[PDB]
Amino acid sequence: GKGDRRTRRGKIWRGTYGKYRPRK
Amino acid sequence: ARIAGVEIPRNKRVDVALTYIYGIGKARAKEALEKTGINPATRVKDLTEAEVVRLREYVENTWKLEGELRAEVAANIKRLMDIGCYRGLRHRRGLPVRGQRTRTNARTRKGPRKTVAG
Amino acid sequence: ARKALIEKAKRTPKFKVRAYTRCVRCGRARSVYRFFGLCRICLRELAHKGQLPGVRKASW
Amino acid sequence: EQYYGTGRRKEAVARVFLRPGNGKVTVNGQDFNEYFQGLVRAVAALEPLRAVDALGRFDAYITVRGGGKSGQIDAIKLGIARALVQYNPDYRAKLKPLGFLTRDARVVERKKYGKHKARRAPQYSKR
Amino acid sequence: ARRRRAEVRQLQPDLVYGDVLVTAFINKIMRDGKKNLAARIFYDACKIIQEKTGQEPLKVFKQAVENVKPRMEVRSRRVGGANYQVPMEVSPRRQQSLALRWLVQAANQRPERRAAVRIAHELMDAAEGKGGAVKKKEDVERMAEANRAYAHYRW
Amino acid sequence: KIRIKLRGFDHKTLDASAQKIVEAARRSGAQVSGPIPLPTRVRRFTVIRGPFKHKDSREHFELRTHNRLVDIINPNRKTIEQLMTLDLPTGVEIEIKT
Amino acid sequence: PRSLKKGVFVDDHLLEKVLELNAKGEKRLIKTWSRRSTIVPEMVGHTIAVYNGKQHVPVYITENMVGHKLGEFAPTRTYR
Amino acid sequence: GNKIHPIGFRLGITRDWESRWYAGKKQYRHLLLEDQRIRGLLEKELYSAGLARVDIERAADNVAVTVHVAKPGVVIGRGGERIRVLREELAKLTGKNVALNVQEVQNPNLSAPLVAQRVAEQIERRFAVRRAIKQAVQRVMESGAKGAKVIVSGRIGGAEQARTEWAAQGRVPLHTLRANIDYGFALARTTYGVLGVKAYIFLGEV
RNA sequence: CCGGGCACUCUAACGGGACUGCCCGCGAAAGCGGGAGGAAGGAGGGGACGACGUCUGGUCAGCAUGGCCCUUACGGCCUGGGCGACACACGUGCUACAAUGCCCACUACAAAGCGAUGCCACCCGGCAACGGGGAGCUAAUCGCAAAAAGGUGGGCCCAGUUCGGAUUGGGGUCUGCAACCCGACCCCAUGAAGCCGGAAUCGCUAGUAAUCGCGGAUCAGCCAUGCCGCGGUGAAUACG
Ligand SMILES: [Mg+2]
Ligand SMILES: [Mg+2]
Ligand SMILES: [Mg+2]
Ligand SMILES: [Mg+2]
Ligand SMILES: [Mg+2]
Ligand SMILES: [Mg+2]
Ligand SMILES: [Mg+2]
Ligand SMILES: [Mg+2]
Ligand SMILES: [Mg+2]
Ligand SMILES: [Mg+2]
Ligand SMILES: [Mg+2]
Ligand SMILES: [Mg+2]
Ligand SMILES: [Mg+2]
Ligand SMILES: [Mg+2]
Ligand SMILES: [Mg+2]
Ligand SMILES: [Mg+2]
Ligand SMILES: [Mg+2]
Ligand SMILES: [Mg+2]
Ligand SMILES: [Zn+2]
Repeated sequence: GKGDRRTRRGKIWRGTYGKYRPRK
Repeated sequence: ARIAGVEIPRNKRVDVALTYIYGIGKARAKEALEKTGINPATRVKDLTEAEVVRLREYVENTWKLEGELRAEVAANIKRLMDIGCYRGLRHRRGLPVRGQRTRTNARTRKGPRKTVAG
Repeated sequence: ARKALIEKAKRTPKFKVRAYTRCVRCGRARSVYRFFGLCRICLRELAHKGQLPGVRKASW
Repeated sequence: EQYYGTGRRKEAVARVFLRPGNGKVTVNGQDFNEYFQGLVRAVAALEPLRAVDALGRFDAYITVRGGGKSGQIDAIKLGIARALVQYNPDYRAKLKPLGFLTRDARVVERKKYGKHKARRAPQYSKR
Repeated sequence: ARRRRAEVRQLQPDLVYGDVLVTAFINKIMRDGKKNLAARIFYDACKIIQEKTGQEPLKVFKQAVENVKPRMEVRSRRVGGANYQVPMEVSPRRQQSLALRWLVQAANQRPERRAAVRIAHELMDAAEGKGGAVKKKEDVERMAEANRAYAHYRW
Repeated sequence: KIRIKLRGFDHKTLDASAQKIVEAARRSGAQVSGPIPLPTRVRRFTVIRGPFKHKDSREHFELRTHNRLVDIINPNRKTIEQLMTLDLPTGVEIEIKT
Repeated sequence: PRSLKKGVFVDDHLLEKVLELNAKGEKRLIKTWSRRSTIVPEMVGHTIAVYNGKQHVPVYITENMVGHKLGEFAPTRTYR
Repeated sequence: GNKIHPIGFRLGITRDWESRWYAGKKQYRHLLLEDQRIRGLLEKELYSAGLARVDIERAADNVAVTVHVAKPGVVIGRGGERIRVLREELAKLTGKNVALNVQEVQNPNLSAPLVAQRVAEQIERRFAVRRAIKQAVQRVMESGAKGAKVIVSGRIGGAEQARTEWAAQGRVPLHTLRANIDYGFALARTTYGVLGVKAYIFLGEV
């Protein structure tokens, strides 16, 4: 969930980007 | 399909299954099924002798898994603990190590609450 | 605002790191807005007067 | 030739351009059933037409902007009702008993201070 | 509601059946305000009461509710340190509220994994006259009766 | 052919000030693009009413920076004349770049 | 999960003071207030007295602690 | 304590700002600290003149500073004297060459800032608070005014126990955001402690 | 996109509009119930606004201020430590315990704000954080931005699990004179408790609650899950 550092949504919640949430 | 130091994933998808291996998880799963060109979705029971052999080959040679891996961590902690090192003490006293507040939520590193008379 | 601690005005601190806002009226080193060089309290005081141009009573 | 009506809701603006036809409804250069891709209530938007035997006598090009599909759905419903009355004024005469003409004023209540969400107030204790 | 007697908030008819009761039932299913997935679940449930029943879903639905409606219930009332379970009539308004609420409740206690199945099967067993929902209804009506003794505290 | 965005805090000491640049350039050049509004950029400050504790009262302060356009296409000497240095209000700042 | 991009850090006064002792062979006991400095092979064998905020503690450096910063061996607080 | 500053509460309408100049994100905080510095001088200088309001307009290196007073004579000086000595210290302050006009006040009894500034006066000389205020309110009520009301803080008379004196006459609606009430504060250093004066003067409604 | 045109949306300024004014019933009247017209109906919805006074309420560390006390020092500078300590106890919260769900992919609707050495398009290097290069904007004409939930498709198949992310090992990025004490961030590894919570107890009456994401102030960076604000979806119930 939002708590998962290494997952899509988690990245969103933590506001960041990365392998699990690319910029596009 | 006993892979890493005596593993045994089965009946579930290979990636998901590969997980049950110590030093392995989600990430390294694809890497192995990717490089070793095996469909990640096949049931470990539906694997091919030719594939299991291959899999094991990559996995067992490329990464430090199971027992050996632990040995490393163990010795790693005993290290910064053998040396004066602050983190050493924390590992010793038993309180958290990544600079967290202990006045409250530190149960995971501390254990059950040993309630005392106020 | 201990006077000696109005050494913020001292510009040259050694490292821009040690530079801090400070209210340019009371000395308040907290809730000190930028667009005014003021602290949350004066902003309130002056604003209530009119000395802060445009600054009106927000409502919606 | 053509008939217009506006319509808005929960902060959404729908442009309604009615034209006689076989009932070809578009929205932002998209099939109706395309924009509102399976949103159950979507149908609503056209309820005014189906409320006067229209739809199968009319056609409509629609521009929709601002908010979310649900509001837009209702925002549309309005214009299509206004234009429908703009087309023929004797329509409202029976289009109003369903208030298709009223512009739902219901809107997001401001977020007040000292309270988590306008109304939702923080919880307390030792009281 | 100390001022005046609250308004029975009027609901909009069902898009697919044009019924207000259905919406109500749909609303009880909806959680976190996700009316789509809510509306969905219900409809798939109606389609399932088809592949399994030669009767029209709405027919099933209506009859299911009618059975889960309690006509007597217990309500407390202090009278000397000891508050007695006073049995009294249940107004249609609540009679309906309680039924739908109970349906969705029982339905979600069910074992079938899929939401709509649980709801269809509950609606089904509902009209049948069995199932957890109708159960609660009965345990309740049993509470009244079991207290006729205190009936004189009508009010 | 004359971009001149009028920005001010008072929406009257502007609407009035732009009504000038328009007339004092209407009969001299073309006709101008009339006065154009442009969304305002509202600033906001939310402070706690009193000092120390009492963190649930606050009070809100804004500072809307209104906008305007004007824009005169086809300038004719006498136009830049009726303008030039014939400005008046004090609660305004102007940007020119025709 | 450490950090310090590219370019380890060590305070001058401490650094260009430690190696100054190597030139003279070897010294005995030092003492800095900059516990912020990283340890380096240049120190192996020395003994730096790190300040915890109240005292100067003798900290014998070894090859095994070459990455850690002096402070990690001069505990700030006093507990139970 | 409650009640919004009746000025800041009306700044919109029935009361204009005391600094009507538009700067911007980069300048504003600067052109702000300026006025202060100004009013600072204009404060601990023109006290004797009895400064009501002290506006300040700007147009880039062109500043207004229309100091309103009760005794303009004090601001001016003999001939055109003072209104230059200070017009001098001024540019030393704001390196932006600014004017220094002077307008007069029509009755220092309708000028809340003064009346309050006044009652505060008496309080320092040791007058009788209760009356001082009763008089003040009067001065104001006689010389026009649809309403008025003064208020002093506590320690009145030198009393170890702080109190708070009243006095108010004629409608002084603080809730009718349209009335228009000049309000003015005024401190009062004292042998034993500070006191505070407030004056409200209702004049004209619409 | 260009021409082109202000109709439409919008931007923002002034003004129109609702008064129980009209219709029937009750009434002495005020007003009450229903009805037409109407975008809106009786205070249309939400703000600003808090009387004489109370608690010897809070604040002398915002500031101002009477008295009191210290003046190689109760004043000043600095380096380092501390405010971040932990056997315990409580408040407010966050994330969860899952299938009305989680994951991946593709794909669709927002509002209000912010941006000079700042937002940083596009490009290339990197799994990535980030780095290198670099266009545009002083910003309704450029950027932060992707809204999320949703829709379509596929996966998971009821398991402490593809639920959940604590904790810990290792590697690395950026801000900063400097991240041991004591920053955030990325990637790999680890993968804890938790299966909906005793007594007791909090919020909310409508676009509210519940749920979903977005901006901002402070600010180098950040321990924000806090606060202030924005909009998407959108209920239940009130006899009394
Ligand atoms: Mg997960
Ligand atoms: Mg594993
Ligand atoms: Mg001081
Ligand atoms: Mg700082
Ligand atoms: Mg909301
Ligand atoms: Mg607070
Ligand atoms: Mg709070
Ligand atoms: Mg009022
Ligand atoms: Mg007290
Ligand atoms: Mg106290
Ligand atoms: Mg004092
Ligand atoms: Mg110090
Ligand atoms: Mg603290
Ligand atoms: Mg929290
Ligand atoms: Mg497990
Ligand atoms: Mg489970
Ligand atoms: Mg209420
Ligand atoms: Mg009620
Ligand atoms: Zn201040």
